Amino acid sequence: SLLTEVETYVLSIIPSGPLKAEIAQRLEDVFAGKNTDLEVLMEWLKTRPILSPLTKGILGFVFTLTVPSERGLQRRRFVQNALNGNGDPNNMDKAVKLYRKLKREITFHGAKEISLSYSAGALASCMGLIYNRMGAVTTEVAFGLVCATCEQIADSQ
Amino acid sequence: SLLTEVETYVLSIIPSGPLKAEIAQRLEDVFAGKNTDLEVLMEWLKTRPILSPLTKGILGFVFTLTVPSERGLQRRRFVQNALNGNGDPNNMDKAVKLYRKLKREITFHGAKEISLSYSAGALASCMGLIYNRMGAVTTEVAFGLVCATCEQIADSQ
Amino acid sequence: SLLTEVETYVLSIIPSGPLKAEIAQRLEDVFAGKNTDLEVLMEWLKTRPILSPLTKGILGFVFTLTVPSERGLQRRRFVQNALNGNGDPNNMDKAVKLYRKLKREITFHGAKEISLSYSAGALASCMGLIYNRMGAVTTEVAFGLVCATCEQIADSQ
Amino acid sequence: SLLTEVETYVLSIIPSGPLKAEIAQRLEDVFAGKNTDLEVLMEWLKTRPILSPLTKGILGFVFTLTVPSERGLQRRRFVQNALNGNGDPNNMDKAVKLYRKLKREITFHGAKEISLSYSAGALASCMGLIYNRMGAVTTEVAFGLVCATCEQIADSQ
Amino acid sequence: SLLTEVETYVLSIIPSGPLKAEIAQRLEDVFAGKNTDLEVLMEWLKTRPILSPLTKGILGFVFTLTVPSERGLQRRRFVQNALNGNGDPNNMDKAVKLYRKLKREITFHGAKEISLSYSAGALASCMGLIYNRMGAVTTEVAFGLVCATCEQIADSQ
Amino acid sequence: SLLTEVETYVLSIIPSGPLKAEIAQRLEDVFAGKNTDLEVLMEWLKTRPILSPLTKGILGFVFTLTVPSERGLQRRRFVQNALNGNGDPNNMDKAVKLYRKLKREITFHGAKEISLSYSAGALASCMGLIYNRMGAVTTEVAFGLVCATCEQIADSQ
Repeated sequence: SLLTEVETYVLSIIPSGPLKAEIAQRLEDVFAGKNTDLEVLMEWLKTRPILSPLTKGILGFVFTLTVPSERGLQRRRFVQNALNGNGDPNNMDKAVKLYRKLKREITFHGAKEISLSYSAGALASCMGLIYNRMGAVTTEVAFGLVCATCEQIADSQ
Repeated sequence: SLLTEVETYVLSIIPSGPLKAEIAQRLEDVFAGKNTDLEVLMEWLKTRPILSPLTKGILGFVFTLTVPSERGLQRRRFVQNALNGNGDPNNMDKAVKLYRKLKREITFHGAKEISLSYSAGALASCMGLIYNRMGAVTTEVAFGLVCATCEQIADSQ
Repeated sequence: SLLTEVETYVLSIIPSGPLKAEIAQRLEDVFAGKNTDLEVLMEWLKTRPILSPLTKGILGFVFTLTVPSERGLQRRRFVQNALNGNGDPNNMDKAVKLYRKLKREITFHGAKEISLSYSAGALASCMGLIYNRMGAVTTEVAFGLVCATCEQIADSQ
Repeated sequence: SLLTEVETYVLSIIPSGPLKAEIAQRLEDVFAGKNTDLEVLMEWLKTRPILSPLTKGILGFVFTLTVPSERGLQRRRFVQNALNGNGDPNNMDKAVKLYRKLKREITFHGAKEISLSYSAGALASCMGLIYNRMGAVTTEVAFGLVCATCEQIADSQ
Repeated sequence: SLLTEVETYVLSIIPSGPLKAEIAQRLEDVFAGKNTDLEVLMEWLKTRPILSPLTKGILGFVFTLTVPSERGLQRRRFVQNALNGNGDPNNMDKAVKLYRKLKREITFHGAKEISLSYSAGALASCMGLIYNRMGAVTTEVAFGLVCATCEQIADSQ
Repeated sequence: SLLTEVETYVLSIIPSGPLKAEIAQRLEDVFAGKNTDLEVLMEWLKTRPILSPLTKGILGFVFTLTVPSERGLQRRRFVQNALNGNGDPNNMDKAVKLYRKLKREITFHGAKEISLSYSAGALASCMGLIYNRMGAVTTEVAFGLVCATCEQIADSQ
């Protein structure tokens, strides 16, 4: 089950506490098709205390991927900044190269496999690149990048 | 049973969840002769969240094949784009060659056998080619291409 | 039993489903002398969804053979096209040669035996040739050609 | 049993693995009269990975010999090249001389006996010569050349 | 069994550890016909830590030989460099001479026997020469060169 | 097992205590592919108390060799100084000569054998030379130099 892989990977980087429970429920609802309103979800995310900016960027990215329900919605600066990590030459260089590989992919595992060859910083940078143009890659490839990013992150701790 | 082969192959590339169940039921009805209205089905497909564009193109292609019930209906750009994959020299080259072989076929297995020699990308590209001119090949050959495409895809994961 | 051979051969190329059942019943009635109205049957055939053009041509050919009940009826373009396969040099060449052999035959098995030496494409092409002039051969020879054509077809799958 | 000799000789030059099993089955079917479609078989052969070009040429040659089922089919460049070995003066000279001896033969063993006096390279070259004009020699002589070629090859390893 | 010889020779030069296990599995799959995607495999190879460049060149060469599945794929500079060893007059001279002998060969053992008369450095240099034009020799000869190269290498330790 | 040889040689020059245990674990992880971040490891090394500068240079050299994970990373002055030993004519002269021999090598044992003919001071000096241009020699040769250096050192005590 693909969506259960995303969910498990994403939750893995969130520290334990009541906030996590709330993130587990919202993720479950979005991945269940239980409607959703991007605008509302994002405000919520953007305002949660104790959540690392990066983790908000990863969640914001995931909610933007699924539950499109955008309707001309603009990109959230708070997602772009946490993803672009805001500065760090090099890593950005690796991000561009990964972005080029992912563009040739179509599947979740294919994207996930090649992505696992980069560090969390570059992976996050690459997510920031895709976020600028979500339609650059397929939804399955994007999801593959998300997990890898989360895998490398949880491994950092 | 031919139609059960298509159904099993097509469902295999859809990730688990309530959406799949809904796809399983619609496919069952179309393959049961339970009437159907292409126009309605396609709008539905075109608007499902979490379904990969490619998978919509494969489904859109299948619904166009069976349940003709078209009535002068035009080709759905959302099917053509997801199939033509939109860009990728080479693969398209293999697609043309496959298209030439399928044109000489008449049966499901014959078409399926030779098709299994190409990659998912080329197979999908070939489906895009047939979609432009559905009458290029027989319905059985087209169905053979669908399965192979699905087989190679599920094998990608 | 001759007519049971035709029936079994013809049904063998039709995929399973409720439509087949309906074809099994109509064939049974025609072969039972249960009257019939060519005009009505053909409209029905011509309008069935999911039936391959070829299979309609083979059925249309059989219904034209038996249950004459024509009454000056013209040839159905939808039968001629599905049979003539509409284009394919060569195969047509073999069709002509077969047509020449069948003209010397009088029996079902004689016609069936020599016919089994050609491919489905040529056999179908030959049926198209006979369809232009049904009286070219005897009804038993025509029936022999039908089975062989069906035998070679079901063997293609 | 002649055909069992060809089969054993041909398989002897194919390295072990699942591909061999598939070659063993197809050879068995062709030599069993189980119909066959040259065009289909050849595409398959032409596209198998890990099979040495030469071995494809030998198989392509054998399938062309038996299961004629050609129908005006042209010679496969991929068979001619692997056989003509594509360049090598001398050896070609021996090939011509062998070709002259085989033309006087009629039987399998006669052809096989004299053929065993040449090297694999010349034998393969000679097969290439016959392939240009299959009707140059009798089918039994051709089969004799195939085995010898295979015998000398397996002896090379 | 030829392919088991390649596998055993290739693994022999890889030091023990979990990485070897992963190489053993991928080699097994490629040699089993289990599809494969050259592009993907190579990226993987190119990015493995602790693998000596040379060993990557030997593996890259083997994967290029089998599982063609190239599709117009270009030569990997990381394979050419590790093979051409990048500089070393003389040895290159022996490589050219070996290249000339292998061109006259057709079998695995023939190529392997004569190859075993050169040192690992020259053998590797010769592999680099073939890599520039894979079609210079037959697949069996190439495989013979691979083993010898591996034999001489493992003997160096 | 190559990597176990490096590990045993490297640990042999570290005096007993809890610090060694920590070095044993980090070396084990790096040699296990357990990711790693050169930048982090080096800071750690650079800041350990009681470790002789030389031993840090040898470790820094090893971590730079494996777990490349550099990404444009610059050479660590603290590694260069401990290796170049910072001054000592002569020995440096032997280092250059060894550097010239190693450049002709490709394997671990070959490099290790010839290296064992020099003293620890020259060997260390030679490591300093390679460190300036890591790509001067193959990874296996470099590893051979490391052990010899460690062998000669532990023999000094």
